[PDB]
Amino acid sequence: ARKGILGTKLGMTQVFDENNKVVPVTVVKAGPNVVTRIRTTERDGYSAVQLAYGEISPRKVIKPVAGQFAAAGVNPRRHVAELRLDDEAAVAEYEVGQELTAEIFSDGAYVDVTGTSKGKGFAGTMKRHGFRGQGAAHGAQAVHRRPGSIGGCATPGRVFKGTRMSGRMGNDRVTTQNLKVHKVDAENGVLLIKGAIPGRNGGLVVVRSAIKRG
Amino acid sequence: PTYTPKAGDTTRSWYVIDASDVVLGRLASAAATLLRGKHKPTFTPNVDGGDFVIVINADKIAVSGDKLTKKFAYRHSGYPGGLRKRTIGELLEKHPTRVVENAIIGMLPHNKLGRQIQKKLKVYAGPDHPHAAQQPIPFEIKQVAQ
Amino acid sequence: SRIGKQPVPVPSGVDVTINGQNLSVKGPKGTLTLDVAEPISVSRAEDGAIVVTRPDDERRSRSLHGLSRTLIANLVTGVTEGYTQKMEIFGVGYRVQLKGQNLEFALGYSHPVLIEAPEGITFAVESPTKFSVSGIDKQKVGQISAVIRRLRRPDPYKGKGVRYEGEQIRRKVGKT
Amino acid sequence: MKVNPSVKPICDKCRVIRRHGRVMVICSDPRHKQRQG
Amino acid sequence: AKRGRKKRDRKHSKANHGKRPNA
RNA sequence: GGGGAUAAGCUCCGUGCGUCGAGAGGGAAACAGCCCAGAUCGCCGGCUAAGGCCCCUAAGCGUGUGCUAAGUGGAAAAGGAU
RNA sequence: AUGGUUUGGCACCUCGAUGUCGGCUCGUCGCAUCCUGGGGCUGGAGCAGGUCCCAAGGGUUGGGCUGUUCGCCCAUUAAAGCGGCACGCGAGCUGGGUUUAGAACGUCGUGAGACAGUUCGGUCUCUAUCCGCCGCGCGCGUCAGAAGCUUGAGGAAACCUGUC
RNA sequence: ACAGGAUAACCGCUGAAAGCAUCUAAGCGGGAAACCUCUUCCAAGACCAGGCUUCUCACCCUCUAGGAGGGAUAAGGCCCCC
Repeated sequence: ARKGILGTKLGMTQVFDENNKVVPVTVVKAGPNVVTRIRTTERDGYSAVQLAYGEISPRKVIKPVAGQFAAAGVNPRRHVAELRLDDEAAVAEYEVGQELTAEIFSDGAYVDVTGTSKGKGFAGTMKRHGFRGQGAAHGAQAVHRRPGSIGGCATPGRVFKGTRMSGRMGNDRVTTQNLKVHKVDAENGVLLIKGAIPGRNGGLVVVRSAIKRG
Repeated sequence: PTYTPKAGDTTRSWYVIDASDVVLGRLASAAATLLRGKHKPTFTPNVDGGDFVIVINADKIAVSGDKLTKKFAYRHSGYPGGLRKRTIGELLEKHPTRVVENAIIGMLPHNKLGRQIQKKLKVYAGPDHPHAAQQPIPFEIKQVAQ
Repeated sequence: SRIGKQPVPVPSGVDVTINGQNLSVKGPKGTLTLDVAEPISVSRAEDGAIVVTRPDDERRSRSLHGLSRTLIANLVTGVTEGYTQKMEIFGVGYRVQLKGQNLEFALGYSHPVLIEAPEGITFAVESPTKFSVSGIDKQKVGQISAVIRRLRRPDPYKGKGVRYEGEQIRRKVGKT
Repeated sequence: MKVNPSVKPICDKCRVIRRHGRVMVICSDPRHKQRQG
Repeated sequence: AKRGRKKRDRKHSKANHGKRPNA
């Protein structure tokens, strides 16, 4: 009941419509994934499916992983993620081994992707959280970009967890939703998503039919 | 002088209680008595020497008054406005074990020994349990006349 | 008291199963249920009636005795005959019709409104502005009838909405 | 629903009752309807 | 307000016998 | 008893009245002035006061007869109410 | 009767230092609610309303004068909320005001000089030990040592509205 | 977001004590941006320290065999390197 697939971000570009509007489409290469394993309420207590994507030259894989792949019978791959489905409905259409291909979507289909964001390092408040800093003139003694106050005075006398501060933003799993789909290429195994999806070109995405619209 | 239990002294037992419409307070006081060990003559507060307890039919616990729906369990994350509360009915229909647990945990010392006692408390929402290979002794809550 | 002591008449094909306190009444219209509490005893008057009995004359008993009597009276009465409320749609260009079991209104909204028939009742329209609600369980009957009654927010100026057949509503004037 | 700590049977038909731990004055005249609280 | 009242009302306990210091 | 608003943990006087000051220990949830009681040192001895005996907390989910349905108990007024 | 925010009463801790009005930045909390949402009564025809009950999730503008808080005005808005936290926050910023020495006007004083009258000017010190908080590591543990995939207790973020 | 459960004010159905009457005392219902689920994130240091899996899944010498100690290892990881 929830069609998902794994892919690799490449970049972005433009294409045009019949009404001659322009759509900022992001490309994804959902190379044909493989089903390594399965998850059921008898074995594990939930309903899911486990996918695989990429290529390893056979000596870079480890022996536990090679066992996880040769027990299911199939060959090793780089990235192994896991969609979480609902029940036998969404399980009865999957089989161990089978090759998924991008045609499972159709133009107009609304999807939600997930990806690991880009990093920005040790970030201040004015980049994490969008604070008005402070003035640049009129007497400022060295506070041109740092936050301000942080609490009271002898009540509480503490700092109220989730108080917002500097630190590493970026490098987190992120979900981008309700993206339309403009074209599917079967020859090259490519999706032309609309919008603007998370991550750095050359990483890992996971696209799914959207909840609100599927 | 007075007797103090050594290491090779303890003798354990696995008791099992029914919660078939028993009153929560009675049940919990009994379990606290057993776990802490106020029913054996070998009692010493520095030692944990009580008895394991297994509670069943815990989803059959029935209380008095309007406590099912006027009484409010509370929590607090630690964050601001992170006080969140729940009735007792919602909490039974979510997970019944927690009501009886927390009830008992408030009838114990909140010290190191109490934490080391809570290990000796097993609770199950149904009538069953996997601890049959200890042959658990049924306990029937009784009141001694005088 | 004066009601809770009366025995209750019971005509011919009226099978009353006293399974302890739990009571259940069979007649040509159906086999209805009823339950009562532990305190009050349900004796069958063996002249062809049923009689309630209570140990104490305390508050709870005085309250609950008469209730049980009136309930079982309604119960046997329904399974003999039934209940059928009548309702009437006053208005301008308002109207009611039926679609099989389920009923359809025109009440000035921009979409029409319908109702799902519950299990134990049926609707019965006699004219587009006039219908009935025929059932057995008086609780259910008046429930659904009042749910209908509350669709239109009341308007005592011109006399629109739904009316119980003998509803003598109040009225005022907005002259200007 | 006039909410006041003082309610009374204004007219001859206002009946004073008690629902759910609140005193109420029911009457056919909705001007008269009221309760404690 | 609250604080003073709770003081002056804790005094009506049983082990104090109706009286406490600084009320 | 005065001043004050017959308010103040306010201020000023009385009192073979008290305690604290200079006074521990027990009870009061913690709490100099409240209740009990006035510590020569020791004991792995006993009886009691105030207070308290469901578990935390040693001692009674004590006995008997009635009330309470409000979680009153475990803050509160003028007034209202079958 | 409340609440304890207002002008005040007592003078109980602090004068071998508790840094004081307003503004900025940053919050978080209460509801005695400005809008949105549900609702009862009308001297409510309808559109707009008036008053009352429940309700805190979110949001709650930019500008002119004043050091000013408060306020008044302009132009919009769905709406332009009331208050607390050392009248929140100066080891976070300002320093216009007030409250050092200069100077002047009015009034008082014979005079030195003073005014909860005025007027122009006038140094804002500190390398964060501990708690706290945002992030990130080392170590050990979960009855053998390890590698992958993950369930979910429990916590957080988001939650606005308008015009045709 | 859509929808869903239990709800506040509120609207009620059936009905006594109290011959009628009454939303209630026994019961049954509808019902809000608030509440619990749903949405995105974290998370088994969640000490009830989880689960499904896979690989390795086997050596030696001492203290006088007391239980430890001390070596060389597999799977694997780390350091150095790009």
